[PDB]
Amino acid sequence: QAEIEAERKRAREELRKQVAILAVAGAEKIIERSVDEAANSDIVDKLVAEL
Amino acid sequence: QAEIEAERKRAREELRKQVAILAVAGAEKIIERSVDEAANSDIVDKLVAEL
Amino acid sequence: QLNSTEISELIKQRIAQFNVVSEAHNEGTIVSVSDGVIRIHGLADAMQGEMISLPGNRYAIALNLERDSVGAVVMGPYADLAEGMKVKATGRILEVPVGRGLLGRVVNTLGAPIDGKGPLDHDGFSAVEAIAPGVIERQSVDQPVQTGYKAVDSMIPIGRGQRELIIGDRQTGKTALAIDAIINQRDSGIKAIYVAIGQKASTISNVVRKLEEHGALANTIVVVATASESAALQYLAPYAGAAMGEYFRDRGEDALIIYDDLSKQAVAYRQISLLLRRPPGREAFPGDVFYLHSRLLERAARVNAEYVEAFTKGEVKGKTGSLTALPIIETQAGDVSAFVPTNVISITDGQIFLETNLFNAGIRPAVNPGISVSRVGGAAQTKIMKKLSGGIRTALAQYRELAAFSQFASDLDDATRNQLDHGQKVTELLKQKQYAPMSVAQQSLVLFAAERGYLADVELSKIGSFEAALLAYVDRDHAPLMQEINQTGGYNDEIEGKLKGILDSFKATQ
Amino acid sequence: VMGPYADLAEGMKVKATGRILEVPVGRGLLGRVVNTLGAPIDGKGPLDHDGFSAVEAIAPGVIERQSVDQPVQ
Amino acid sequence: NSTEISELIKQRIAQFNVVSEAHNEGTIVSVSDGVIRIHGLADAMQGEMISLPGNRYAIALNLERDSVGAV
Amino acid sequence: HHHHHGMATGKIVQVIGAVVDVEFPQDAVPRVYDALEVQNGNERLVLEVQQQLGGGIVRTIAMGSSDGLRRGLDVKDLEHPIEVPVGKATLGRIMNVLGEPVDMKGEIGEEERWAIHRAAPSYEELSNSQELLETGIKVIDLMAPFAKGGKVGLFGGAGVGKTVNMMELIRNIAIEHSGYSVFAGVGERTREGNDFYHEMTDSNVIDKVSLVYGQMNEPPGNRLRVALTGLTMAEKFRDEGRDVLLFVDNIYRYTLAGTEVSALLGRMPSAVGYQPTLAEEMGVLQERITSTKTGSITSVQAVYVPADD
Amino acid sequence: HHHHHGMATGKIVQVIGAVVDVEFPQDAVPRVYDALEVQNGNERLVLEVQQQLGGGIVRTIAMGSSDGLRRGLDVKDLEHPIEVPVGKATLGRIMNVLGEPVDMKGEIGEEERWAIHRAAPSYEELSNSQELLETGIKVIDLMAPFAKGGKVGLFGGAGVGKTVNMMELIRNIAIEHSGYSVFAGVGERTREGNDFYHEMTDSNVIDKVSLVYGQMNEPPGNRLRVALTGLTMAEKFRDEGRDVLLFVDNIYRYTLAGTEVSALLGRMPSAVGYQPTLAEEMGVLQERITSTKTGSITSVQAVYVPADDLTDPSPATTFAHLDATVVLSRQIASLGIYPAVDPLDSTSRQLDPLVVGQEHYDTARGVQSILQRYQELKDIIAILGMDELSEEDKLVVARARKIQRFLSQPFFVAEVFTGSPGKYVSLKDTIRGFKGIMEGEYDHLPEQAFYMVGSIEEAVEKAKKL
Amino acid sequence: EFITVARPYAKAAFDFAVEHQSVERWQDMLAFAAEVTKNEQMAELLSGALAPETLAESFIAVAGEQLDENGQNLIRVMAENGRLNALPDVLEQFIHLRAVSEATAEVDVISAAALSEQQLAKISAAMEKRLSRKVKLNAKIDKSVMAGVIIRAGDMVIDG
Ligand SMILES: Nc1ncnc2c1ncn2[C@@H]1O[C@H](COP(=O)(O)OP(=O)(O)OP(=O)(O)O)[C@@H](O)[C@H]1O
Ligand SMILES: Nc1ncnc2c1ncn2[C@@H]1O[C@H](COP(=O)(O)OP(=O)(O)O)[C@@H](O)[C@H]1O
Repeated sequence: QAEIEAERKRAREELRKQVAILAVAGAEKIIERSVDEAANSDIVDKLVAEL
Repeated sequence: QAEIEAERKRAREELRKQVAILAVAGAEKIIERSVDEAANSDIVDKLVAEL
Repeated sequence: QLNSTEISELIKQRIAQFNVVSEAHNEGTIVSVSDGVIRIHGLADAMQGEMISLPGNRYAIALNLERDSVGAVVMGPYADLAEGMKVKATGRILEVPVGRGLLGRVVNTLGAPIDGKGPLDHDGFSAVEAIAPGVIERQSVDQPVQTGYKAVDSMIPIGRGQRELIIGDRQTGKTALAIDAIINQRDSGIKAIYVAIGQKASTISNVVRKLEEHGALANTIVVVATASESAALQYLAPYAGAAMGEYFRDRGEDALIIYDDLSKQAVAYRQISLLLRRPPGREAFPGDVFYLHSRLLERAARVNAEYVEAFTKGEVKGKTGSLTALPIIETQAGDVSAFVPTNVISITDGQIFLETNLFNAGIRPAVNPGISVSRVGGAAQTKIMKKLSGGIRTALAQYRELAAFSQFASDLDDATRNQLDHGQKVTELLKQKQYAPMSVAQQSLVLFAAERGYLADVELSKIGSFEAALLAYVDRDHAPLMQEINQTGGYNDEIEGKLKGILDSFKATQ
Repeated sequence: VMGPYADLAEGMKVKATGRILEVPVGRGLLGRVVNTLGAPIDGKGPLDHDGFSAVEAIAPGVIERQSVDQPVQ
Repeated sequence: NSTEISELIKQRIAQFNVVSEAHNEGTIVSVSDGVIRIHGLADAMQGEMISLPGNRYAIALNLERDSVGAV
Repeated sequence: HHHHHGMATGKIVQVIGAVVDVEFPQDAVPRVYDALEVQNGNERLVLEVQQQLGGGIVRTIAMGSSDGLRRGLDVKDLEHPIEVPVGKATLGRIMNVLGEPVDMKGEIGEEERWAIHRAAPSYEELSNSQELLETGIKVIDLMAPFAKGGKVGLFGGAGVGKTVNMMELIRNIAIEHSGYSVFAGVGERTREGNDFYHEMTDSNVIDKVSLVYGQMNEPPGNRLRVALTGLTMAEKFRDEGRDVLLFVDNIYRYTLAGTEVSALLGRMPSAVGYQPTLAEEMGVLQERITSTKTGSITSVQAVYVPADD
Repeated sequence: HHHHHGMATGKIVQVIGAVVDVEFPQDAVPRVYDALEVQNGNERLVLEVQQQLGGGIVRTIAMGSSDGLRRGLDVKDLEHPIEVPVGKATLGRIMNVLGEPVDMKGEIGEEERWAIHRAAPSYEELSNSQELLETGIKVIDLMAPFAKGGKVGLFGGAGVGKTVNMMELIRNIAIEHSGYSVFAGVGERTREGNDFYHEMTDSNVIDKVSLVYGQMNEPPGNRLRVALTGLTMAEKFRDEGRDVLLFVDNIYRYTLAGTEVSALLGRMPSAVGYQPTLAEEMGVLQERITSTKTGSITSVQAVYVPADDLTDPSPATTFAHLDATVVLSRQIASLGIYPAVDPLDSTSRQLDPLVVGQEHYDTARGVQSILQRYQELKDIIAILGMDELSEEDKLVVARARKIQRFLSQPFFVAEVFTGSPGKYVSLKDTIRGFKGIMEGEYDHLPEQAFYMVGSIEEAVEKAKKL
Repeated sequence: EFITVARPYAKAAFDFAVEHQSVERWQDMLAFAAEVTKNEQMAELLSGALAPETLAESFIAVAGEQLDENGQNLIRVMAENGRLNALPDVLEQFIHLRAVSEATAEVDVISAAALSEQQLAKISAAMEKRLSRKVKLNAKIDKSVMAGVIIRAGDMVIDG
C-alpha cells in the first residue's frame, strides 16, 4: 500500500505535469497572440541587427 | 489495501481542487513567461482570456 | 500547489535563453524509404555512423554513405511521414544517458521513458561501442557468488565476469529459469540488469508484479524490450544496454546482467540483412555474430587496480574493476550443433544445460547433469565448499552412469545397489523447490549430510525428506554459533570436530 | 505466343482485338470434336454455339448453393 | 560502366572523330589478381597467348566487346 | 480514406497483374497504408500499399481483378486510411471484406468507421489482475483452467464437430455473460460455411455474432488484409469495454499468404521461404490479443497443421 | 621510417563500411599491398591495399575503427608498402599486430624489417628427415609416430577441450623443450591469455620466446593481417635458427574473416558462402609453412572445425593441405572419457611398420581390428541386445569396453581440472601393454580399474584394491 | 537520374571546356542541347529507334546546326554510349561545373535568395547581409524566424 501511495505521488505529479504541458500549449497559443500583440517591423529590424 | 485506497482517491480529489485553483497561478506564470520569452517587447494589456 | 515551484524552476531552466546556427548546415532531403531505410540526401561529411535527428525526435541509423547519396534506418514508427523532407541530425551518434544515479527504473529500452516515472537523472550521453579493456589489466576474481539453489551452487562456483552459459528450452521454465536468483542476492554488492527479447506483456507484467514482491526492485534495473520492438531497438538493443555497466564497472565496480533469447536478434538482424540484400549464411546468417558476439560477448571483465587508476582517471586510484552478467541459450528441439549455438558455445567460458526429462519427469530441478559445465571452475569454492564438496561432480555421472545399468538382476550388491540408491535418494535430497532460497548454512547442512554419511543410510526416501526437514530445524535450536561460521569462510579441522560432535548429536532427533 | 510462332518476323506493325478470351458459348454445338483454340477439329465444317465467351470467371456466392443428394452411378 | 575512361574521353572527345590505329599492343586498364581489363592489340585471335612485362604471356577466351581482359 | 473531394489521378505506369505501378502528383503521396480508389469501367478500384518509389509512381496492389487496363490512368487518392463503418448492428449481420453486406444483404447500417490499422498497444494499460476465464467445461475447463483474454491453441479436427464445441461456446457466452464475440472463416471450403449458416439458424443464436468469411475463393491482398478487420471490429466491443474471444482460421494459410506476398513483394523470402519478416506479422497477430484493463480479448485458433513438422 | 614527407592524398570517395573507397592522384599508385598513412582526428590510420580500382580511387582495408569519419578526407602514404622490423630481441616482450610492444616494456627491437610476401624453397632446397618424437601421450605418441619438423594438425571445433585439449598440447609441448620455439594466438580469449602471461611470468620462460597475441574481439583488418605476422615472424628465425616449433590458432577465424570480406570486396562467395579464392588463400597459408635444408621448423595447428561437417570444404583444404592431424569423438568425450580423441579416426602417414617394426604395425593393426569388430557388432547388440552373444564375440566385447576403458591414464599437470595428478609414460611399458592386452593377459582384470589408470603394475596395485 | 554517371562525361566536359575554352560557346551548346532534348513529341520518337547512326543523324539533323565537330564526334560518344537519353542532367552538373570555378549564390534567409556571387563564406556572405539595405523585405521572414525561434522555444517547452 505504501508503495502504491508513492505511485500515486508519481502519477498525480505526472498529471500535474500534463496539465503543465497542455498548459504549456495554451500558453503557446497566447504567445501566438503575443505575436499578434506588440509585433513591429522594428523588432524584426532588431533581428536584422542580430546579423 | 482498500482502506489506504479510499483516502488515496480523496487526496486526489482535494488535489483537483488545488488544481483548478492553481489554474490562476498558472495563467499568471504563463503570461510572465510569454513576456520573458517574447524576448522582444513588453505589452501586458491584451487579455488572452484563457481558462 | 507544490509544483508551482517546479513551474518556477522550469522557468529558470527556460531562462537558459537561446541562440541559432546551421542555417543550411548539412540537411538534405531524404529521398525514399522503405521501413526506416531511405534514399537520403544532404549532410555529406558527417562522422561515420552519426545519429540523425528526426520527427518525433528520432535519430537515424545510416550505415552506408555512397559516393553519392546515403541511406539510413529509423527507430520508432516507420510510417510516420512522407519522404523528401530535410534532414535533422544529432551531433553525436551513440549518445545515451550516463551516470548510475538513476536506478531500478522502468525506461524504454531505447528511450528513457516508461511507466510510471519518466523523470530521471542522467550524467550524460553514452555509446555502446567500446574497445577491449587491457588484457594485461585484468583481475582474476575470487569473489564467489551464491546460487541459492541447493546443489546447483555445488555443481559450479561463481567468480565475477565469467561467460555464463545457461541452456534454455521451450516451455521449460526457461523463461522462468532461476532468473529469480537475484533474490539469492539479497545483498547484491553489484548491480544487475536483465534483458527480455521481444518479451510478452503478461510476462513483463508478472515480473513486475513479483518485482518488489521479493523486495527492492530498485536495487538494480533492467530495460524494456517487447515484441513490437524494432530491430533498431530489437536487433540493436542488448548491444545498446551494454554501456550502462560502465557506471559501476567503469566506476570500477563489478556489475551483473542477464540476457538471452538472443536468437531473436539473429533473424532480427537478418531481416536487417535482407535490407543489406547481402547473401546470408546458413539459417540466414552472417558472421556478424562474431562481430556482434565479439561486440556483444566481449564485455565482461575484472581488471587491474592501476588499470582502474586510469579508468578512474586516478580518481579511484586503481580500484579493481569487475563486471558480471548472465546469459542463457534457447533450445529449439534440443539439438547440439544448433549452428549459431555451436558458435556461441565456442565463445562461452561455461555451460549450463537442462535435462528435459527431469522437469518433464516433473523433477523440480531439470538441469542437465554434466551435459554442461563452467570451464572456469570452483576457484572460489569455500574451502568447505571447495574442500568437502567434491565427489558429486564426478560421482553424479557415476550414478547416472550407474543408472546406465539397465536394471539387471541383483548384482555387485552395495557396489551397485548402495551406489545407485545413495545416488537416487541423494537426488531427491538435492531437489530444491521453486521459490525456495538456499542458505549458506544450508550448504553446511548440505555438505554435512554425508561428510561421511553420519546419516547416509539412516532413513528411507520419504524418511529422507521428513528426517531432513527435521535436521535443518533441530539445528537452529541446536546452535546459534554457526552464524560466525556462517559469517566465517570455514573448513577448520577444529570446526570440523565441533561439527562432528554436533554431527552425531542429531541422533536425538528423528 | 499464339500458334505457329516460328514463321513470323518483327516490325510487323500491330493488329489489335478489343475482345479477349471469347469463344462461342451455347448448347448448340454439343458432342462435336474441337481443337483447343477452336471447335474446328471436328470434321464438321461449321459448329453452332450461341456466341463468344470469355475465360475470366467469377464464382457465385457460397451462400447460394444447392446441397445435392444426386447419387452418381 | 565499361566506358570509364573519361580522360581518354578527353582524348576521344574529339578523337571520336579520328582513330584508325591498330596496335599490336594496347594498354591494360586495370587488373585483379593477374586478370586485367585491357584495351589494345586491335587485331584479335581467339585464345592467343599475349606477351607481357617479363616473359609471361597471357590469354583470354571470352571475346569481350569493346574491351577485354585476361590473366 | 480521404475526406473526399478530388483526390486526383496519376497515370498507370507499368502493370503486371496486381503489380500496380502508377504515378501521382509530383508533390506528395499518402502512406502505404493510406490508399486511393479509381473507377475502372464498372467500378472504383483501390490498390494496397505502394511502397516507396519515384515520380509519384510507387508500387501497389489489390485483391480485386486487373482486367481491362489502361495505360494512362487516374486514381482519386484516399487519405486517412482504412476508415471502416462497423456498428454493433453487425452481430448476426454479414458483410463483405469491404463491409459489403455480402450475404443476402442485411443492409447493415453502421455509425462506426475506423481504420483497422489502429495500433493496440499501451504500456501499463491493461489491468494487472490476471483473471481466468470460467468456461463451465466439465473437463475442458475443469480438467483445465482458462484465463481471461487469453490466447488458446487448437488441436482436434475433422470429425470433431468442433461446431458442437462452438455452439457450446454460444450458449456459453450469452449464458455465461453478456459479452459476445464473433469469428470469421477465411480460405475455406464454402459448403462448410453455408452449412454453418444454416447451422446458425438451427443454432438460431447467430444474432450475437457475425462475420465476413474468406472461403479461399479470393485474392490474397484481401486475405492477408482480413485480420486487421476483425482487429478493429472486436476493437468495437473490447473498445466497448466489453470483453470477448473469437476463433481463428488456418494461420499457415495466413503466413504462407505472407510469402506469396513476398514473392509478390519480389522481396527475398524468409528461410524455408517464409515471409522474410513473417515473424513481424505474428507480432501484429499475437501482439493484437489482450485483455485490456477495461476489456478482455481472448481467442482460439486452428492453423493448417503442416505435416506435423 | 624516413619521411615520408608530403605525398598529399586521396580524398575519401565513398563510405562503404570498413571498405576503403577513396581517390588519389593519377600518378599516385600502390602495390596490391602498399603503405598509406592517414590521421584520424585521433590518429594516423592506414588502409591496406585495394586490389585495383581506378580514378586514384581504389579500395582498401583497415585494422582500425571506421566510424566517425568524414568523407573526402585526404590520405597520406608511406614508401615501404609493408615494413616489419625483424629482431631477435623480440623474445622478451610481445608486440601489437603493429608490433607495438604488447608488453609494457618498450622495446627498441631491431632495425631489420620484413614484409608480408615470402616465398618457398626450391624443389631441392628443403631437407627431408625421419627424426621423430615420443612422449607421455598415452596413444597418439604411441598410436602414432611424430617426425621432427612435423606440423601437427588439430581437429575439431572447440568445446572439445580444443582450448583444454589444446591445453594438453600445451602440456606435452610444455613437457618437452630441448630447444627454442615460439607459438602465439590470436582472435582468442584473455583469461587464457593473461593466465599464460602470469604463468609465463611464473614460468619465466619468456626469454626463450615472445609472441604477440591477437584478441578475439579484434577488428578484422588486423585478423587478416596476422598471417603475415606469422610468416615474417618465422623468416627471421628460419634464417636465424635452423630449427623452430610453434602452434596455430583459430584458423577457422582465418577462413572466417577471409570469406567475410570476400563479397564485401564485391565478390561472389565460394560455395556454402565460402570465399572464391579461399583455397588459393589456403595454399597460400599452408604454403607459408616450410622447413629447409638450411633450417627446418615444427609447429602444430588448429582451426575450429565448423560444426563437425566433415564435408566442410574448409575441412577439405584441411586434409588436403593437412600434414599431421588429430580427431576427437564427442561420443568419446560424451563417453565422459577425459582424453576424448577420435582414435579410430586419427592416422600417421609417418607410421611405417618397417619404421615401426612389425610389432608396432602389427599390434596397432590388431586393435584396429578389434575396433572394427566392436563397431561391427555394435549394431547387432543394439538391435538384439547381447542375449545371443557368440561366446568368442562376447569375450572380445569384454576386451573391448576394457580396451577403450584401458587407454586412459592420468597426467601430472592435469591435476588442475581434476585434482588427480598423473605421470609421464614410458613407451616400452606401453609395448608390454600391447602384449598383455593382446593376451588379455590379466583375465580377472577389473574394467573400471583400467580407465584413467596407471601401468599394469599400477593397475595391478589398483587391482589389489581395485 | 544516375547523374553521378555524369562525371566521366561531365568531367571531360569542363576539361574540354577548359581546353576548348568554349564554356561561353560550350555553354551555348548545352543550352541548345537541353532545349533539343526537351522535345516531347520528339521524345516519344526519341527512344523509338535502334540504329544509333539514325539518331545522330536525325537528331543532329533537325537540330539547327548549333553543333560542334568535337560535339559531333562526342555526341556520337553519348549515342554510342546510348546513355545520351538523360543528358540534360549534366547541364545542372555543368552549372556546378561552370559554377565550380569561381562562383557564388545564396539561400534565402526567410525571404528570397540573393544568389549573390560572394566567395567568402560568412564574409562575402556577411557583405551581403550588411548589404541589406535590402533590409526592407518581409517575404514571410517574420513568421519564419519568429516561428522558428518559437520552434526552438516550444522545443524547450517540450524540454520543459
Ligand atoms: N523444475 C521446476 N520446478 C518448479 N517450477 C518449474 C520447474 N520447471 C518449470 N517450472 C515452472 O515453469 C513455470 C514457467 O516456466 P516458463 O514460463 O519459463 O516455461 P518457459 O521457460 O517460459 O518456456 P521456456 O522454457 O521456453 O522459456 C514457472 O512457474 C516455473 O516455476
Ligand atoms: N582430458 C580431459 N579431461 C577432461 N576435460 C577435458 C580434457 N580435455 C579438455 N577438457 C575439457 O574441455 C573443456 C572445454 O575447455 P576448452 O578447451 O575451451 O574446450 P574448447 O577449447 O574445445 O572450447 C574444459 O572445461 C576441459 O575440462
